[PDB]
Amino acid sequence: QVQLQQPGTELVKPGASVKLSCKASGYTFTSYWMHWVKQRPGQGLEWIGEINPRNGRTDFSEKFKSKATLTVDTSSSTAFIQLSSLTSEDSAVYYCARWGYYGSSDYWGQGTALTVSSASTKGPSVFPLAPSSKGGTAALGCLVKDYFPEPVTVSWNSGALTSGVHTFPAVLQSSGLYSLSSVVTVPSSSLGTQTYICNVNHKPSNTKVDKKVEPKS
Amino acid sequence: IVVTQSHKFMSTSVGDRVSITCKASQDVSVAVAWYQQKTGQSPKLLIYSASYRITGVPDRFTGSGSGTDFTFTISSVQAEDMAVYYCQQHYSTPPWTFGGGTKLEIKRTVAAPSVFIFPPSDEQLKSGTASVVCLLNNFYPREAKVQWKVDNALQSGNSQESVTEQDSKDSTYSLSSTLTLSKADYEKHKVYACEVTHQGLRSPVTKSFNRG
Repeated sequence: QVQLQQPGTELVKPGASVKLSCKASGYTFTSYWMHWVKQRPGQGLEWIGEINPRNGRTDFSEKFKSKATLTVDTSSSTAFIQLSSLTSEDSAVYYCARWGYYGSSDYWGQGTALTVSSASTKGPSVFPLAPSSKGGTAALGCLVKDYFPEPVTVSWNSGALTSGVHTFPAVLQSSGLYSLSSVVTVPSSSLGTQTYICNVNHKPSNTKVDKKVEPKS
Repeated sequence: IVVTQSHKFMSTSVGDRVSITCKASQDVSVAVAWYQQKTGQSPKLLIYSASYRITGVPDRFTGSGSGTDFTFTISSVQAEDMAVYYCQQHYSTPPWTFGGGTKLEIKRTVAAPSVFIFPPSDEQLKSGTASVVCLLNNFYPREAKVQWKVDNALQSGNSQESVTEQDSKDSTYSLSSTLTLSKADYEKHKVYACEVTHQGLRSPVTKSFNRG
């Protein structure tokens, strides 16, 4: 019954400030400290700070005593973190968590994925990765390039092809736009018969692309 | 108070036992907690005060230790147990530091990658940029190296790669690497190759194409 509710994502420009929320329910909000925790892609958890909603008492890790401000709204059982003068380094998932009666973080929110970037919202271009010509099993795919922000979704043959597909994590290019690849392995005896199409959907820019992938001539 | 997990990665097998260690820089009596975080999800508290399980946590998860050295144990491992595990001290005063985490992987037999190279499409080449892609499919263990050669000149700083998580059905990894060049640069060279090094190949394997 204890739940901590956080928004999914937040996108802001460098130099801006942002206020992240965590709405608590199923317990007496003022009876437990609230904690915040940062996690950058593929890295470990990093404790940020804590607030006592009864007290207003707060504490921060060394690295964050200058960057964040903790507040609560007891009438709405919500805790907030405000992060100032943001840079790309601050892009991360930020979790709120309840500190238990004896300590330990016994309940967690789903986290807010914060992206700090100056890049414009933009849908991707989709290019075929054509199966080699000169075949027991062959590979093919599509390269999904130059979109912002995450995510895109990729399927094959409008959902009919799921076995053998690998869709790689997106990488951030120096331009500040993302790129990913999706590939699939198929019996090459079916290359001159079977049609392969990737279906790319990018909801943030309302862009949808269907790219046939064929052997070249 | 510094809390350290000395092993970032551990390989195990289904049905086996595995132990993860956490060492505190001071005596924290038994105030140590352990969290499981599966790919894409929020951390989940499994054990607090070194040995006490949260209601509903499966029986195969246990913890022990006192003072300064602490152990998390899975009595027998199930497939759904692959995740990163974290310790945290919760004794007396902040900062409530986390350990660096320990990621669990399934061990299996060595498997060489299948390698494929893909030239840029004509569609992209019209836009003024060329992406060459090299795919390493279904290999184990994770560690693998891709070297781009352009007329046998080794390339540096103009490629990016990404890796899948371990496949749940066959326990392999896959990796793609992307060489990006300006169209002008791509057209002034002829032979494009990626050379792959991996424990399952007794020699590095090359795939290549001529721009024509």
